[PDB]
Amino acid sequence: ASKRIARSSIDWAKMAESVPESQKAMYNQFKAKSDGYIRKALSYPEQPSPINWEHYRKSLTNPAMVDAFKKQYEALKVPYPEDKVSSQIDAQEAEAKKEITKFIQESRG
Amino acid sequence: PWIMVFLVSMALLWAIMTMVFFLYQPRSVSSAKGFSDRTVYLNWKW
Repeated sequence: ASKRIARSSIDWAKMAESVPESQKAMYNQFKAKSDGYIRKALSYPEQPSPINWEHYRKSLTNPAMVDAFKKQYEALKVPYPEDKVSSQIDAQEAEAKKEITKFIQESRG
Repeated sequence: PWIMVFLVSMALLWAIMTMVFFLYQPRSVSSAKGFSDRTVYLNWKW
């Protein structure tokens, strides 16, 4: 895969055009801490090393163990981890929308 | 006529006082540079 881990990001160019430096110095953390989640994203692919079962068949007198381990490896698939922060982020987004609407109204006034 | 002299002199001195009281130049040099820093941007969530 490596789609939404290795080869994707968020455009920081429009992010730096609004932040008033010392007012939003946590953006310096946000561009850096998320970069840590990009740095571990440089590692950690889906399949880091495919198993050459033919090599183990040639290197073992009895290849039935190799076939059994290949069948067990194909029979097990790990799914995506569970999430419980989506509702919290949606609540923060809704509160942000309300505060932005209030701030826009005050700016209009 | 010292009484009328005294009353007219003091009425004139008070009249000069209220002429000077309105002799000033109202300088409207109230700069509005404070509004260049009154606006505060909306705080985000971190």
